[PDB]
Amino acid sequence: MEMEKEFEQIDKSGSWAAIYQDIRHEASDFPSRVAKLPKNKNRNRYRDVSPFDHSRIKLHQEDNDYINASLIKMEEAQRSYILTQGPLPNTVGHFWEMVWEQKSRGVVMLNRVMEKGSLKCAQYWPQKEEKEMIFEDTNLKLTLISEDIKSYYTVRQLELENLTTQETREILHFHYTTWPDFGVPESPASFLNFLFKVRESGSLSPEHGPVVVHCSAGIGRSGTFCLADTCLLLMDKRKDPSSVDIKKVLLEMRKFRMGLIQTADQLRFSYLAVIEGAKFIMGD
Repeated sequence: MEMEKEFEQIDKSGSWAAIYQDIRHEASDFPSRVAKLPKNKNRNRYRDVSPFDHSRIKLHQEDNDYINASLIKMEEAQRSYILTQGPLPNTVGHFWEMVWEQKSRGVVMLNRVMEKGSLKCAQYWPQKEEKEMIFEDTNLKLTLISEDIKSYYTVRQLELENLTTQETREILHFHYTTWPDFGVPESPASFLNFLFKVRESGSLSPEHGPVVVHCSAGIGRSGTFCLADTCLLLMDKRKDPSSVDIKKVLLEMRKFRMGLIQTADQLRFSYLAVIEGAKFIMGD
């Protein structure tokens, strides 16, 4: 069923809460035993948001390999993503260790450091060229190279140096700065423009490791980003674009991380973004 007609149908009958609860009922439940070990309590932001064991990213260290991060591998679309929580004061070094070890080119941030008067993640990148950051627990150096501030997003060029080997790499930081404190955006236009800027940079392409994407918990806004991207790619690849089923794609992604899409409003917004984005995919 053409999702656009599915959309109007749900909207007129006002059944978004019902659709969304069906997804919650059918979603996968896999163990998350490592996340719940006592030694990892200060590595998790939220008690009820944990990576599954089978898909968690492991840090390359013998001490403690745990980070709250998951590999979402989309086989038909040929895209992979790492979804993670916003870094905590005690996990900023782990976060950049993961970026290094997984060979990522881009980091996608969908939250502000402060929202609703409370801290939603650490200030984990440098704000001035001449004031670099050193992460002593993981032996990395991070320098701000340049910053481009636009009305709806900011893009930063960063240098990450492995101090053990003196190798350096360029990382791109894509920061969507205008998601509202409550609810979802009224129009998907600026979010889609942002997605296309990330695509154009190469950060989603198979010559690099998976993009790292986060918000505060790494499931709501972060789930909207990867769901929209994958659905649009499938519409490009298939003979019949109307065959793409957003609810089925979301359930496939929920095999790899729990809780993706946190509200019925985020589900509706994801439909809207794919419907409006398709009016470029199909050739306009």
